[PDB]
Amino acid sequence: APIIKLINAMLGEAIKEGASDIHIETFEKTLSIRFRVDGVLREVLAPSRKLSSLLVSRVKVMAKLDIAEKRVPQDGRISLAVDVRVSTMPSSHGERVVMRLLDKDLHSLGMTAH
Amino acid sequence: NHDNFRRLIKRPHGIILVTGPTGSGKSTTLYAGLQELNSSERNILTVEDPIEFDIDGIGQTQVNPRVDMTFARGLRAILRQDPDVVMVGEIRDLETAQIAVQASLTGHLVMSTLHTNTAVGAVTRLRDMGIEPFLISSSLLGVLAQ
Repeated sequence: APIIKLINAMLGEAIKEGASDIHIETFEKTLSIRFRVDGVLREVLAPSRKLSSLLVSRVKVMAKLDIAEKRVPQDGRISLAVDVRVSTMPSSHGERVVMRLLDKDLHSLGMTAH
Repeated sequence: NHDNFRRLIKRPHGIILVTGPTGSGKSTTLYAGLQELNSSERNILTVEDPIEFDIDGIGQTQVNPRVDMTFARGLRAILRQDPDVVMVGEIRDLETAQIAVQASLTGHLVMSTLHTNTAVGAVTRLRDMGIEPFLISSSLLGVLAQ
């Protein structure tokens, strides 16, 4: 579908710009896409508001989450070598999606010599 | 008072509480604070019970008992959306306060309310629920008795 390509190209654009988080947020009038490229939030695209439900649905099925359940928070995973952690949550104008993009010695980690 | 509140709500992290009795206009003060912060450079999200009105540009989740979506679970969900500032309706119990204290220490600016008669009553109230006396000193930026 056209929506499947849009989410895939958006993820490619997120890796292009060096984004850590992708923020899909639905308001009453507008739908907004934002990346947090290096800790700074950024406007990237404001598509048609009608697409809200389809973008939420596509990102759910990629992370193997419930499509029809729009009343509780759902957290899932995807492997594209980019490991993403999607997190959906209920709101006033539908769900709000955020997917954190993470790339895939014991002493260096923290342990002392003893 | 505005300039002092401005600087406090514009800090990168910490808890700011607004206290007083019922019908003291706490929400109105919080809503005014969020609207002042409402910029394109920050991600602001809220958990409310119920949502008083809609701020355009700010995310606002409602406490839904039909799906067991509580303040604690709602606040725990908001923290996974990569927020800069968070506004909790009110911290009624220990579990919700524990998450708000962790939120404040972990780089988020937290905002909430408590039904206490004095500004010291808010610091008081956090000590009562079971927040370690220390954790209040590190996280708390200020209290607004209104």
